[PDB]
Amino acid sequence: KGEELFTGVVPILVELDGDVNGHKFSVSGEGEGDATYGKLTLKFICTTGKLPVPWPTLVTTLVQCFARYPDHMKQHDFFKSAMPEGYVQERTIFFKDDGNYKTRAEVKFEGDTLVNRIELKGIDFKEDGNILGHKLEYNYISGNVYITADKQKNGIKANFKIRHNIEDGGVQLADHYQQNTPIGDGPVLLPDNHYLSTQSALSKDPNEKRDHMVLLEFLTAAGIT
Ligand SMILES: [Mg+2]
Repeated sequence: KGEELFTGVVPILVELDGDVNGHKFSVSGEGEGDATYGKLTLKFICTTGKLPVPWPTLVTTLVQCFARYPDHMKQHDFFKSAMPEGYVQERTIFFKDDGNYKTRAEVKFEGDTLVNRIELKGIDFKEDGNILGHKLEYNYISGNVYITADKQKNGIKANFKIRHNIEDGGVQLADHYQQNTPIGDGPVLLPDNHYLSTQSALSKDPNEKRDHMVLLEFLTAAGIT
């Protein structure tokens, strides 16, 4: 039933409040999603001035309900099944040899618009590390989101590793642990193990002088034959 909500282009709003090593900031995002093609187009603006962390570190936090699930896998799409009431998405993201983000989001429809409201807390970051030192490249992120059922919470868990390109040539690893639980009381689709193949392309609006990120992203479910 929630799947019916994604047959066309859906407007998206993202609102994030964050606190990382003593710096509070906010991000607002707007765009649209077309789950038929697993396609997201989003623009994010830091509304408090300059972002105190690199934009690439926020991509995964800033709507997996827009994934393209192949027809033969549609019974494994937890995310859309929870709609319109939505789900809570929580993560801990461990930046190797550095701090961590803990995030909590509610993803739900407000009328015809899919809304992602997030709070983020970052702690134990190194002042001269890759994150607070702004040493990460701005280009591309990709990975496989490995999803498994969480029957006890009528939801899912997921885990994945992001390799953030460092300006010197190296890698900043970000290990993601994820839990999603439905907001509503109704049945959801509890999936077999599978993954979301995700590719995010980061760019800038040449005319935009606010601190911002333009994102073109594709997300496709896979791993069931
Ligand atoms: Mg490189």
